[PDB]
Amino acid sequence: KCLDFDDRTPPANTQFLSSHRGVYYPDDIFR
Amino acid sequence: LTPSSKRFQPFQQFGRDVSDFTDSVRDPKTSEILDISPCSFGGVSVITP
Repeated sequence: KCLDFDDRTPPANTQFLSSHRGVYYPDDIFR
Repeated sequence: LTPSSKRFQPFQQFGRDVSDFTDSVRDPKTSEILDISPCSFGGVSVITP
């Protein structure tokens, strides 16, 4: 079990620009 | 203690002022958002001839 995958292309680790992404509400405080 | 007007986010419990004062609260036991304001405080001044 936990079968493996064969003949896998490398991920090649491309990059794309994040833009205005990755924003969270740090605290549970209403403002 | 007064009822709060504006709609809080479900996770957001305490409302904050520009100067970081807390002007609203969420009840931990019951559930309701309450507006918070200071009690009155002035300076007495005696007018006298």
